[PDB]
Amino acid sequence: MHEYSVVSSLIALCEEHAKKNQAHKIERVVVGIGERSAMDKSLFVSAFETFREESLVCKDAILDIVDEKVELECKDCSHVFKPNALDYGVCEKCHSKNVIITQGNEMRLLSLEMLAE
Ligand SMILES: [Zn+2]
Repeated sequence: MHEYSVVSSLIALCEEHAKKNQAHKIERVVVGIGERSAMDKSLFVSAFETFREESLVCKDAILDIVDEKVELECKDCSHVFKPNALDYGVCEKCHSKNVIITQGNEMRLLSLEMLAE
């Protein structure tokens, strides 16, 4: 969740995808960060520059961020959905307290531009 820890995880994640795609160099990494996320985009793009130099694979990668809407799950109520109103923070099937954000709380990878080995 903390920005430098997520980016350090991201560079390794970029490398594993490079192994999985049989690619040696990534030119662009695009991510999705939730609109109500527990993350700071300003430090995220600074941390990305700080860690990308550590690896040849990610060194020249262009970083782009897409803002995404949160997704919610209700503690056992079968409900996972994207909220559509100011009713964020509760389920809509019931309006029970104690629902949790499943997506949009932390960063996700959307696409990578890559050069084959
Ligand atoms: Zn519910």
